[PDB]
Amino acid sequence: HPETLVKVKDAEDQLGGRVGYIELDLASGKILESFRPEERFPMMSTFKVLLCGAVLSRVDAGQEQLGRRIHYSQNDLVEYSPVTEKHLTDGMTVGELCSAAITMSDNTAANLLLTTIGGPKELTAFLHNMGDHVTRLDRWEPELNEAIPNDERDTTTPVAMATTLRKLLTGELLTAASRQQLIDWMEADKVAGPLLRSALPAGWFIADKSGAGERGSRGIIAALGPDGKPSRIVVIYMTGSQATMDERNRQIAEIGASLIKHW
Ligand SMILES: [Ca+2]
Repeated sequence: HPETLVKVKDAEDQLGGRVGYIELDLASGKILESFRPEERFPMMSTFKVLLCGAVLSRVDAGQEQLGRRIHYSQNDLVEYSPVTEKHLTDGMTVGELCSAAITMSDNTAANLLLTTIGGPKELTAFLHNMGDHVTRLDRWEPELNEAIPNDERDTTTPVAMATTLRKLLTGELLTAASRQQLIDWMEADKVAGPLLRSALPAGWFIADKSGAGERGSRGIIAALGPDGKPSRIVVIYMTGSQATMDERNRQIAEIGASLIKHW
């Protein structure tokens, strides 16, 4: 809707820097609206939905096991690890690790999962394998949220991310069981309050994952819809701004309020 596009362009002037936007029909895959659709933005924690996508994929192939118990040391714990910092002696399962990464953006969990598959380039090779020759993860947490200007490392484009998420959520890549699991994790997202969720009305469904970076980087990928079912995929990204994480949060919630108003 033209109005939401006007509000995205307004968000950019307000925040400074760059804002990327795309709205996609879940069933058709049709692009409804867009802004800087083919430009690169640092992925940030949003990549974790792609990681667990890769992981579930190996489970589906009988190569991985969600119940498999992984162990780690205190040197594995990097910044921000609400869950993993609790289970140093326990260990955690691939499942619980994926649950931590998506529902809590646990950075250490994400690192552990990355190891199970061989790291950044392996995740990228997964992306490349499924038709996404644009998205790329190069580093680990937390260096990947660095978002240096004009650095194509750990970046994606709105359209690239949006269509990849769609393939993961609805395609024939992942079994039904795994497609359900991945969206269950995203619906159980607990660290994305002041974004799309804060504009979402009662009755509406939302499965999402947010991200925060340096240099005012901020992002979110979501599957949302009314009537308790998802029907569109929304992807928002921003970086290069000096505005605080609130003025950024507020601009995302507003973009959200607008996509809902002109549904
Ligand atoms: Ca502008």
